[PDB]
Amino acid sequence: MDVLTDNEFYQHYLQNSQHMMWFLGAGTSRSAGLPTASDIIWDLKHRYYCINNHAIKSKIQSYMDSKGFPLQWSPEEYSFYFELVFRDDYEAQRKYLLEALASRKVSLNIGHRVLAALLEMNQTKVVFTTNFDDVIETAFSDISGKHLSVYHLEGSYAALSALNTEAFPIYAKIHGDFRYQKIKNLTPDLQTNDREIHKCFLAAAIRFGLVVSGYSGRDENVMTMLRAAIDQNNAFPHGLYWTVPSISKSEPAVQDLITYAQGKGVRAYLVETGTFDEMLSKIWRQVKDKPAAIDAKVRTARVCPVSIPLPGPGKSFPALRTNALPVVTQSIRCGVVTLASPITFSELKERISQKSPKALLTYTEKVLFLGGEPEIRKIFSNDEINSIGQYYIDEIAQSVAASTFLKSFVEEAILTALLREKPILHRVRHRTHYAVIPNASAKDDRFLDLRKAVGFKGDLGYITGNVTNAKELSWAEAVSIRLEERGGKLWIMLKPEIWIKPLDRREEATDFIRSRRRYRFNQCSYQILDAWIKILFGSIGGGGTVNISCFPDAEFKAEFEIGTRTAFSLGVG
Amino acid sequence: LSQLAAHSTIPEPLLLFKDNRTDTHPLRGLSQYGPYSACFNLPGQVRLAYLAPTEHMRKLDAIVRELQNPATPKEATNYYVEYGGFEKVFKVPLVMPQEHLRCLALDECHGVAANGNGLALADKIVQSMSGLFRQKHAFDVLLVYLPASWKKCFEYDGFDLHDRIKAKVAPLNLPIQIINDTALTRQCRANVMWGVSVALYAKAGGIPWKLADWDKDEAYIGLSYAIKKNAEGQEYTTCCSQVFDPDGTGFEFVAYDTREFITDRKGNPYLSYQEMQSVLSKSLHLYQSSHNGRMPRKIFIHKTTHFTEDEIQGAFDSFSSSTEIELVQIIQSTNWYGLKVDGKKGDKPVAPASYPVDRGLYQPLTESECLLWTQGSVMGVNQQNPGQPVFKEAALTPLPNPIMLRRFSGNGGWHATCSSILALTKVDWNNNTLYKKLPVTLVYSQVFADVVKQTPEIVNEIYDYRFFM
DNA sequence: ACGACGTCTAAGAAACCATTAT
RNA sequence: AUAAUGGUUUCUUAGACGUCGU
Ligand SMILES: NC(=O)c1ccc[n+]([C@@H]2O[C@H](COP(=O)([O-])OP(=O)(O)OC[C@H]3O[C@@H](n4cnc5c(N)ncnc54)[C@H](O)[C@@H]3O)[C@@H](O)[C@H]2O)c1
Repeated sequence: MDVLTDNEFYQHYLQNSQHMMWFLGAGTSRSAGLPTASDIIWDLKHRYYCINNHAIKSKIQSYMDSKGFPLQWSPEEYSFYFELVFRDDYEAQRKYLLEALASRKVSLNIGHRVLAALLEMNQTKVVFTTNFDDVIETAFSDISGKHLSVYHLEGSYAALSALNTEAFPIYAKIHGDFRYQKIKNLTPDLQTNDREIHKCFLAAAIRFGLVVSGYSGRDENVMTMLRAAIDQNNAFPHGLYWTVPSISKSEPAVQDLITYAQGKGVRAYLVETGTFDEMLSKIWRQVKDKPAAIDAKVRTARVCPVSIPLPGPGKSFPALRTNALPVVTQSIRCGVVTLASPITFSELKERISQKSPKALLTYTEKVLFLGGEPEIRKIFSNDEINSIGQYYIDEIAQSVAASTFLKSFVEEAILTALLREKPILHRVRHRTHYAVIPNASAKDDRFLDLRKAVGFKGDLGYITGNVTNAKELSWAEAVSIRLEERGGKLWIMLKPEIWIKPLDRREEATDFIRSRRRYRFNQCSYQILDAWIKILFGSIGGGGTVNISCFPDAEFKAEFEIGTRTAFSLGVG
Repeated sequence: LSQLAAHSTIPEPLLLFKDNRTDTHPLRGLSQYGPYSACFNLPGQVRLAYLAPTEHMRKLDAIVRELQNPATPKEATNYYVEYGGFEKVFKVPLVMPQEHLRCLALDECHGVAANGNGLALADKIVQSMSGLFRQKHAFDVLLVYLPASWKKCFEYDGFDLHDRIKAKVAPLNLPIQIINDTALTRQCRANVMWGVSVALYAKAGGIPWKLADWDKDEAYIGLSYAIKKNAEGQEYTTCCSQVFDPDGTGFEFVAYDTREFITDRKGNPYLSYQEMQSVLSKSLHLYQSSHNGRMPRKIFIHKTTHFTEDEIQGAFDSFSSSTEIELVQIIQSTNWYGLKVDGKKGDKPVAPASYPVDRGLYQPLTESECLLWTQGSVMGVNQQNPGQPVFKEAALTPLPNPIMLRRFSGNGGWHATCSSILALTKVDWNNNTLYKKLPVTLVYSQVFADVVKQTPEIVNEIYDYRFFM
């Protein structure tokens, strides 16, 4: 029942980390690209079943169960299935096990780099493992530039002496129960070397505390060594910590080992920290005295900003016409009113609503205005104002992209210039601007084309009227106008719409609007957009540009050079 | 000028059916060739059971009798094909329930109908459904009918009956199909038949179809959020994640709770470095555990919001140092809509085309931004006319609307991203139309977040595909 | 430095209506 | 909730500036 918490196994490792040893496994290498024992087991079992889909796992598992194979997840499948598939072919067995555990992907992850870094500085001294790959060696060599001292079954005979000469760091690869064959069939005294390496583990575990990650308990000699180490007096003085991805799949053999350690008396817990990379990253977070060079190698540095080059113009003809009109103007001149005492945007808006000025205003670090001097002198008494100058706005695209207030200000200057000296109305709904058609003057020739675009079967249509089931409501044809900055350029977005006269009473005409725009398909929408563009900008499609002026007879006006042709593209080749 | 570079079109993805035959039309392919799972006989049969009041049981039975007989489409006849019956399209019989699989909740139904009960209704329903906890090898999918009176309990400023029922039923390992009064109406029987038969086959354990272009080394992840709105002065936010294959199955997902849910109560949908790293590490672990320890060479991550400074670095620190990572944000609202203009044909000048822009068109706007349509004219799927396009959203909008992609990482081109998104659009088995507006990653992340939101405890577990579909 | 509240724009989830593919 | 997703009404979030006090 004594099981530690995720957070409780992070302050203990923070306090004392020098008296800690590790026992890695296959799972710790899984994120590096090398499949674990279970992945090979399913591969061999599928190979015995004869790119194949993994969606038939249950059927082949049931067919395994029918014959009487040991069990699923039982610590017997590895050797059994290896022998069954490869018979007695030793060379083929080596060829297979050297191809799926080769330096193929062998790509390092965050956990391996963190462990190599902790091996660099004198934080972790001895690391044991059952793997026979080069993930830890490669990470240590990359981070440090030196070579680790690896002791395995190739004539080491130095591990136990190394602990005494304190020759850290000490990485000891152990054979276990199945590396290439079984441990039984190694005649040339290689079992004595394994016994010596295991005997070194007793002295190693006498002083240190153990943290086992990525191990399942498959082997038998490893478990016997762990039990023998536990049998030693005051073994693991700092305790034993077995970290698992989840308790629900916590390896009853591992649970039995934890129970035995608790029974004999050992600070042993069954900790759950998720994956290996997660635990190693969280451990790396709370580390003191980190060298500057190491931190660059451990965590991934800043990634370069994304930049995909834009193609050129196209030549195919199923063309695409958008609804955005380019804006060429990039330099305008506005006014600045230096004040004796600074104000806020809310107070400026309230004062604007107080007396109606024939000018536009907005507030930044300095207050900007467009219009006439007497207008601002009406909105601002002569006592408070000191001097009135000018404020250049070069490259309006970047200023609009960066600053938000300038966006709204330029949008309103542009629309005031557009709707000026024209019969079109001006309405606002949720900060969006519209160009509604007046009911009184919806009969002259300037709107005639629009009528032709809203008719049926060549007949003329109506651009203003009253809602059918409403004796108070009325409706007109409008268009929403927006200003958008994209790619360092300014576009005006146009979208035809229908305006209802009482703004608060628009939910009573939803069905009328939906019926009105139901068959406004590609051709009708094309014609409606063309008619609206002709209405707003005067010149019909195909014209280059038209200049629009805001407050033309004023000291601080606004001239714009909006383009009439809408943005389009052609297909490649 | 006003030249928007050059656009390209992604060809309509092909779907794979029984005996590796390819077709772009899902229903037509299912009618001619059959489901993908029929090759190896994955679901042996589809057995149903009922859970509804007796006064409303008969009508439920009626729908089953309609699921094994043909039907003809009365609406949307340009796309929908004739339904042939369950043991003619899916090659597997639809088995009716027996006497012992006709559970009832008679005394407990009309009382909550006349009342406004919330949680107690759901837990009582689940308790009634728990009476068959042992004999769970008698059916594959359950058909549950919530009457038009239970509408009051259905939901009121928060708690959702369907979501909570699905949440309580997921640990019990039994798929559920809920039938309301809408499925027994609409005057177009073929639509309902095609929508329910495919769902029942998928929930039974089948794979109705698959993507034909499956031989790529890629994987796809989606992240979405949902507002919890507890009855207080705060506003919680919850997120989820999934993994998909180039063939587009993705049968599992990780339901992880961001950090220690004791004194956090996050207020914005933005993960920190550690939380993003933990989520992505667990997702990679699940994908490796499902595919025999195989690591993809390239990863696509889709999100509805932008990627902050911590999120990008956490994403880059969850996979290997040799796996290409491409992070994309998908924006559903845009100021562009675009029109189609046909070229000069034989003695015919350029003019606006009749049907709208093609579905797979994509337009580059900025060195990191693109417009993808995923909605528009589609060729080759019309039933009546052989050479006339199909616009699926013609009853709602005259014109299609694009989406935007921001592409916070990567170095490749737009073609791979657009192709992956367009292919992922077409593999939703809960949807009976031709495609969707968004890829299945975002859709499934949203639905998983919506289900996970209505839960008092942490629930750090890995659930199944069909349990929420 | 940095805590409060204003302002602006961009974008999305919740919840309730609506109609069915030239 | 067989589905598709368009509207309407509210609600937030993020970023960017401002004033005050600390
Ligand atoms: N890389 C190798 O050297 C290698 C590879 C395959 C097999 N083997 C052989 O397997 C035999 C037994 O070793 P084993 O017990 O480790 O095999 P195993 O497959 O049973 O170990 C897997 C264990 O690690 C956990 N795990 C899986 N993924 C993880 C992750 N991403 N992070 C943290 N933990 C994760 C699993 O839950 C499991 O408990 C060894 O003798 C060894 O020779 C070795």
